[PDB]
Amino acid sequence: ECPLSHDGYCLHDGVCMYIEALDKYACNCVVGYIGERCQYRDLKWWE
Amino acid sequence: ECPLSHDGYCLHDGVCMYIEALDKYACNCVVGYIGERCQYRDLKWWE
Amino acid sequence: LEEKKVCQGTSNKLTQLGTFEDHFLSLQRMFNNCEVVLGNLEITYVQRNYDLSFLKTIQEVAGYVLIALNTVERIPLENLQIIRGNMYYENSYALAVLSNYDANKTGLKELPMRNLQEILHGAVRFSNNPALCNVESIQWRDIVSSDFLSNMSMDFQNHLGSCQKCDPSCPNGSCWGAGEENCQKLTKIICAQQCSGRCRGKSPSDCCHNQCAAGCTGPRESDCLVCRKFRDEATCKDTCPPLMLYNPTTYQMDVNPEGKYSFGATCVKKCPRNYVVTDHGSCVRACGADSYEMEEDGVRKCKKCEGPCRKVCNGIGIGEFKDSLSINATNIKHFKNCTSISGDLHILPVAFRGDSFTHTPPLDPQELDILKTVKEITGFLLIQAWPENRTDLHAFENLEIIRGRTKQHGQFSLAVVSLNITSLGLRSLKEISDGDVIISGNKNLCYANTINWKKLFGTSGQKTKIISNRGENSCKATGQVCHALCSPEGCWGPEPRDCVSCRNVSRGRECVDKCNLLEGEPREFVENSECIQCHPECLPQAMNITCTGRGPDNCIQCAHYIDGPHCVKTCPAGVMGENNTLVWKYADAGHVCHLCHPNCTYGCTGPGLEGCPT
Amino acid sequence: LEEKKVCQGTSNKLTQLGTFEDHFLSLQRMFNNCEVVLGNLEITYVQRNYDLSFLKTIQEVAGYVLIALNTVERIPLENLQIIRGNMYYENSYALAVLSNYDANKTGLKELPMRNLQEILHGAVRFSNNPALCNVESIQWRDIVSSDFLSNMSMDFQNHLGSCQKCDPSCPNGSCWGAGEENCQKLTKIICAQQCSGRCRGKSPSDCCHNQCAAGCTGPRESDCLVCRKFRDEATCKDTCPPLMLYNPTTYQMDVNPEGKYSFGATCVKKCPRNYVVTDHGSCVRACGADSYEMEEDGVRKCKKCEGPCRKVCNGIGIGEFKDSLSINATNIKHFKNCTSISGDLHILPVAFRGDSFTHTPPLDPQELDILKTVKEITGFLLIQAWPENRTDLHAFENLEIIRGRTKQHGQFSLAVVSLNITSLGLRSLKEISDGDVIISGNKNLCYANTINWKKLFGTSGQKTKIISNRGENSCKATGQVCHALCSPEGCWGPEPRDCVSCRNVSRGRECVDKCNLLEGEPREFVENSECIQCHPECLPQAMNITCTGRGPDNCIQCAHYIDGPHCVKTCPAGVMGENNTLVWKYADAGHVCHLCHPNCTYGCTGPGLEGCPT
Amino acid sequence: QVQLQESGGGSVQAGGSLKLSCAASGRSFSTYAMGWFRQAPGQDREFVATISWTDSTDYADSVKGRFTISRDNAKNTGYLQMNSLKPEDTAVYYCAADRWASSRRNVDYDYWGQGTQVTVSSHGSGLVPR
Amino acid sequence: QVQLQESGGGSVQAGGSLKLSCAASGRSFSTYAMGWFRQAPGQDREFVATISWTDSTDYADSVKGRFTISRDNAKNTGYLQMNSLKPEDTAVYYCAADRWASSRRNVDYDYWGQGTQVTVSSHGSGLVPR
Ligand SMILES: *[C@@H]1O[C@H](CO)[C@@H](O)[C@H](O)[C@H]1NC(C)=O
Ligand SMILES: *[C@@H]1O[C@H](CO)[C@@H](O)[C@H](O)[C@H]1NC(C)=O
Ligand SMILES: *[C@@H]1O[C@H](CO)[C@@H](O)[C@H](O)[C@H]1NC(C)=O
Ligand SMILES: *[C@@H]1O[C@H](CO)[C@@H](O)[C@H](O)[C@H]1NC(C)=O
Ligand SMILES: *[C@@H]1O[C@H](CO)[C@@H](O)[C@H](O)[C@H]1NC(C)=O
Ligand SMILES: *[C@@H]1O[C@H](CO)[C@@H](O)[C@H](O)[C@H]1NC(C)=O
Ligand SMILES: *[C@@H]1O[C@H](CO)[C@@H](O)[C@H](O)[C@H]1NC(C)=O
Ligand SMILES: *[C@@H]1O[C@H](CO)[C@@H](O)[C@H](O)[C@H]1NC(C)=O
Ligand SMILES: *[C@@H]1O[C@H](CO)[C@@H](O)[C@H](O)[C@H]1NC(C)=O
Ligand SMILES: *[C@@H]1O[C@H](CO)[C@@H](O)[C@H](O)[C@H]1NC(C)=O
Ligand SMILES: *[C@@H]1O[C@H](CO)[C@@H](O)[C@H](O)[C@H]1NC(C)=O
Ligand SMILES: *[C@@H]1O[C@H](CO)[C@@H](O)[C@H](O)[C@H]1NC(C)=O
Ligand SMILES: *[C@@H]1O[C@H](CO)[C@@H](O)[C@H](O)[C@H]1NC(C)=O
Ligand SMILES: *[C@@H]1O[C@H](CO)[C@@H](O)[C@H](O)[C@H]1NC(C)=O
Repeated sequence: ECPLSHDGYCLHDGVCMYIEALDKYACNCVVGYIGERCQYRDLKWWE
Repeated sequence: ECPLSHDGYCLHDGVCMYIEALDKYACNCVVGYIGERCQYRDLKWWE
Repeated sequence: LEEKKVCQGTSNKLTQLGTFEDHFLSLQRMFNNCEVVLGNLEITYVQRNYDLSFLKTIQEVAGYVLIALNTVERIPLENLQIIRGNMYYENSYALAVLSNYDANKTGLKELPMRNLQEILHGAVRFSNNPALCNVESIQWRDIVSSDFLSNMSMDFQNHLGSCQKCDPSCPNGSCWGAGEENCQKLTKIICAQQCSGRCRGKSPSDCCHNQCAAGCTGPRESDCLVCRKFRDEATCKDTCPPLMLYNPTTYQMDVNPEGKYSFGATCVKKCPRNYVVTDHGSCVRACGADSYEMEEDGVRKCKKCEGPCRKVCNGIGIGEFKDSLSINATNIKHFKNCTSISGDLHILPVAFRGDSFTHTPPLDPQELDILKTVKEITGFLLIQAWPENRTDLHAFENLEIIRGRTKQHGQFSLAVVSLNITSLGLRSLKEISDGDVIISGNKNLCYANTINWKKLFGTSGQKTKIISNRGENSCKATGQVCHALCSPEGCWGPEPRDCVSCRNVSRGRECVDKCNLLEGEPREFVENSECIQCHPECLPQAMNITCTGRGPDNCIQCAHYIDGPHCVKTCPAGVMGENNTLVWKYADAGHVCHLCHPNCTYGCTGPGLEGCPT
Repeated sequence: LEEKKVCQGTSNKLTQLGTFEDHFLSLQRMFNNCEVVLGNLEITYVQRNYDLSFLKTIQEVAGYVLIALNTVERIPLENLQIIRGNMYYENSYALAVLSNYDANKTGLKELPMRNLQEILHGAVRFSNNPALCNVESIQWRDIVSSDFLSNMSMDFQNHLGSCQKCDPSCPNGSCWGAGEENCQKLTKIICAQQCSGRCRGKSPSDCCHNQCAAGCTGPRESDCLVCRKFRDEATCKDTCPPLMLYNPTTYQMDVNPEGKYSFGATCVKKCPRNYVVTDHGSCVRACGADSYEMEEDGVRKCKKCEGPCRKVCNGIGIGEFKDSLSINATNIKHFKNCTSISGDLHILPVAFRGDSFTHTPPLDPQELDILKTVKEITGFLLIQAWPENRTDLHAFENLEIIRGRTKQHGQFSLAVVSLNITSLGLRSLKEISDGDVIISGNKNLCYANTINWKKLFGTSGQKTKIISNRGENSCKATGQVCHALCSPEGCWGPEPRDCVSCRNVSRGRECVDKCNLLEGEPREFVENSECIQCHPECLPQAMNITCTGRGPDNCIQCAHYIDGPHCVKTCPAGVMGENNTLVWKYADAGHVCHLCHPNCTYGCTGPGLEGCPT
Repeated sequence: QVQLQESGGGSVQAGGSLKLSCAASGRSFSTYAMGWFRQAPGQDREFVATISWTDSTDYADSVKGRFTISRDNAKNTGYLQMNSLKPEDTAVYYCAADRWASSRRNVDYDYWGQGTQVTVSSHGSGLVPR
Repeated sequence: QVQLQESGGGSVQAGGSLKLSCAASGRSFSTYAMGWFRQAPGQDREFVATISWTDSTDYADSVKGRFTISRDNAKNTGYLQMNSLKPEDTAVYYCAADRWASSRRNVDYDYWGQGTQVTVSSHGSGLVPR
């Protein structure tokens, strides 16, 4: 549902999601990968 | 009037004088020479 | 408890980790039994119910707080007292409370944060709070600092109108929730003119010290509820008394027993080992442009550097490379002659493939040579990608120490995961001052769990987590274990040059069995379990040892001519004599040197006049 | 008035200068219109009457006060407010009030010191005060600091009993004198528990800042009557905010606008030129054992000294030679390799003749050579004796600068009086950073009033008092004026080596007319109005100049052989070639050098094989 | 962030009754707590009364039980009924407001009305207050 | 630098009269200002009265006009006449002294007497104080 500008921004299976609240965009990272671009690995648990 | 111990202690014409107040001794320096042994010259006036 | 038990906190903002439960659980794990929050309180995506008992214990937060998209009814943060708020939400507010509602008009309702009474810096945000009740009545000026009330943009839109009604006895109808306890506790507005800072009551006696934050229990400087600037044991100080007091009388410096070191918010008498100690008397983390890290009897000191300086190359995500969130084709350029890396190193996947969004060229695998210059890193290292071309970590051949003063999540000085590399090949890495080591998620990486880490760790609490690496079962079959020449202590790879410590001796960097004393091409000597080559003058001896030292002074026999134990090329001509007068000597059949007769100008071929015809 | 007008004060204690009038007059001269007393208030030998109006204006005293043997009736020190008292009377008391009586039972009577309300340090002494009245009623605890009340030994023996009776309305019968104004003003005892420091009234609002001394006019830090530690303009501070604030967040240092320099009791932005500036950020007077005075772009800085240090030789009457009150045979020993004199130099008569009292041997006139090592003096110089043997001041040949940070009576950096010397002979003295110059009482000292002092003075307010020295009338008759070669600017003696600046040129230290260019023994060149001798290689030229530089590179013609403009002793043998290979050249009848043929081992006497027979 | 203005200041007989008002010049009146302050001529400015933006009243002890502050959100106005007046009441009256506080300190209200003179006749004309 | 000791502490009827005394154990009595202090049981220690070494009296307001402190240099003693006693007087009484101060602060007197219990009967037995 994201425009072309922000489409394909997130890495490691991140998906663009529309922040209705204040008309923004963000990434929905998979479990065990964190950061706004899903770049940082969970260090404390699961390797 | 000074005992032998303190007699002839002061320089530049200083003379032993007996401090009755607390039983001490001191020097009576001439005008224009200062210090307890009459060693320092008056610097601000009279050379 | 002397100190309060801490949790690291997160800066991910609106990143949802999978589903709502998954994120909620990551939160629960993180902030369970947390007393003081080091990072930020990101209460996002808290759906209906999801009881948050464990959060009650949270007292304060260094950074900003983001409460967003929480349809939950009750958020009991009663013991939350203060927010330092050194960071702002989008450079605007210390607290952001937004969109706490569901489609069915159920949102944040109860919020009895009766003890939250101070916010040092930053503003607050309110919007889209239909269900919100009670909190409305809060007279914020008591809490928030005067500087920001213009920046504060908040609004209570109680559309529903299903709300509770404050207990009458509450101070002027200001209450956090039902009951007498939830009445808003104000300790700022009732401080009479005289009291500039916080106060207990109106009676002028109750003037708290200026240096108190949340309030006080008495006028004395120790009685502050929360220390504003520094927490020197009970007392709350502004700046640690310097090492020496300036003497007004003599215009000199006198050693001060009160003298202490400013480490963050603590006046202590001793810094953590790894941290840099200044002559100023404050524990610091890195030298500025003025000077470099001068080793001063086993502690780092920023002794002034004359003329050209070693300087400091701002590590990624710090100073001049804070914009960049991973070393890519662009920023890597500025690493020509880097000796001290004042920051961190983030090697992310996007760097290599290139980012359309930021318009960053693909990082060339060939450009990994730049890293040879790097010798030390103040902070930590993260590597989440490596080129197909290379399997060995050549780039870090001459990487010596990782200071790791700043750690990723204050826990780890190094992280290598999800890589394709096979051999570690770090043959100068001999110290990690502080910080933990985590090696995981490497498919075909042997040599991982072979090193003796206790040697490399110097500080109490350095842990090691090396899991999900190529099992020794497989590695040993294909001979990817410590080579014959590597000591059992540890080995970085299969090569003899990758051994931590050698069994017996070594030729330079490569371990070997025994030095070439008797025969062999390089005639060498054994010093400190190393073989060093004799000076060419040292004549090789078939049976006897050739030499016992680098210089030509220790040769048993000379290759050409002899002038004592010091083997010289030829009989000295012009050797230091009387006031630097040239001295002429003559060679003999037995290679013996003797002085010529003064007469012979063109040298002499014998004693006296008979030596030199013309 | 920005600052208060100061008087230097005296430490002579019971030294009576001639008769009572003479001493009284010395006092009057000193303390007339004095606002703040730098030294000590020695009110001794004040006889009947001798009206002391001028003393009223005195406000405070840095040091102790001695009121002794004063038979005077009235001593109106009403505006005297406080005594810092950094020095004690005989290491005991801040104020000593003793033996104020005459034979006829007339002594100190009125003493309405109504404004004297604080004493930071030291105790007080009272005894032999028959006539004393009113003062008795003073409840001292208000004034004196708690630490000393045990050391305080005072007694009111009002034997006479002819005394006044305090005005009823005075606070509990405590009065300094007659009238409502003279009621003792107490600002300490009525400070309720809450107020730890001084106060205006009992109402808790009136809590003065801790940093106030005499009291306050309000709670703010600026409102203090007298600043306890530092007087930063209106405000009264504890220690100047350091140059840079320690950043709690980043664990770094951030440049502080508030950052100032602690110079005595003042937080300023700039030190007096002569004074040493530390990287710490406080104006100081001398370096400790740690380091010496490193010249850092025209300001003194105590940059750390590696290994052996130049060190500092404690000048007389300071540190390790404070006992000694004049350099004598004993202390002079410890001046072997003194480069920096951290203190003063007192040359008194008793040193030379020797003191029976202190058992100090006579100072040997021959031992004056020790002073050649001395190069600089932090403080001042006093010379009141000189041996008969020498008339010239050889001892100070290499005395360069007198820093004079500490001055005798804060007024004079140098003093030479009542000497027998004839010529100054100070031929390295080229700067007096600060402090005045007084030359007087020299019987037969010429050259005195010939120097251009404005050049040598670098600071505003450096005066010159040169009087009662040998008149030029007499000096010129016997030719004791600036020699022909000395510039009119100034001259230290009749010798050509004692000129401040030379007319034209100079051979080393001795001025001359013109350099030996054309003829003469030393063939020399003229650089920067100096004649320097050519290297021996430079062949003397009858008509042309010989050389234009020190090194042999600038000789017009070579004495022996020539190898270009660089005149070498002989054709180079072994000059730097290929990888430091010896090069053999051959001389010719024309003194030209050319390369030999490789074949000739023993050198060559011609080109090719034909050159070198054997 | 809005202006204010008073009305009703004038002269009255000792022991009379009066009705003062304070009209807000702007918007969001309901969001602002309202406070009254007085300064006796030749004295310092002192607190009178207040009422929170949460409609919580609070009086100074002198005027307590003789004064009745109030507010009308619809009309964006405030009122002050004043009975059993005393010659001591004569002063210059101001009304301040603020959204984020309902305190009593003159410093905490940073948006001010311009004020009016209020006078109560001398003892001579009237009676001795109770 | 000298010791002290009280006398006269005991029980009395509400509204009665009593006479307390404080004897100095040492020398230079004339040089010491004398002060009385009281502590109501289960309360904090509070000031009562004082008289300077310069013979200047000073009372606390509670006891003012009901109490009369005094001193006798010859006998090295002090006295305290106490009339129209109140049940509120029941407390532990001390007497302190000091040469260099005649203040009211308990901290400024650093040489102390050991004290005595003083009791005034309950309202029941007597009358309601005036
Ligand atoms: C928090 O940690 C404790 C440790 O004993 C554990 O028992 C508990 O289940 C965790 N979670 C909560 C919500 O307390
Ligand atoms: C919270 O309530 C929901 C109902 O919406 C329920 O499904 C869930 O089990 C509850 N969670 C816990 C942890 O009890
Ligand atoms: C207010 O917020 C703006 C951005 O919205 C920011 O530039 C500014 O620094 C803030 N002011 C204060 C005083 O925090
Ligand atoms: C790439 O590096 C440049 C230079 O520091 C930086 O501006 C940019 O944000 C970086 N982009 C990524 C995706 O790391
Ligand atoms: C620094 O640059 C110089 C250039 O003169 C170079 O020779 C040297 O290899 C460099 N050193 C390091 C440590 O990068
Ligand atoms: C991993 O590295 C090896 C090294 O030879 C290479 O052959 C292989 O292609 C790499 N794997 C990937 C997925 O790039
Ligand atoms: C090291 O020396 C020991 C000493 O006997 C020897 O046994 C061993 O073989 C040597 N190491 C190697 C790799 O040869
Ligand atoms: C003090 O100095 C002033 C300066 O004008 C002079 O007139 C006066 O005679 C001096 N002595 C006294 C006692 O004022
Ligand atoms: C002070 O009084 C004496 C009388 O003993 C008198 O001789 C003298 O002249 C007076 N001094 C002055 C300065 O008036
Ligand atoms: C008291 O005086 C003695 C000498 O009489 C001295 O040693 C000591 O330092 C003094 N004590 C204080 C607290 O000044
Ligand atoms: C002489 O010098 C010694 C050594 O410093 C010192 O003890 C003594 O007081 C001095 N005597 C005189 C008279 O200067
Ligand atoms: C210091 O002592 C050394 C002894 O090695 C001596 O050669 C030198 O002349 C001395 N220097 C000075 C400045 O006194
Ligand atoms: C003064 O010095 C001269 C120098 O020659 C000497 O002749 C003379 O004796 C000295 N005078 C005295 C009084 O020592
Ligand atoms: C210095 O040079 C000038 C230049 O003409 C000359 O007149 C003078 O004589 C020289 N000085 C001396 C002392 O000869």
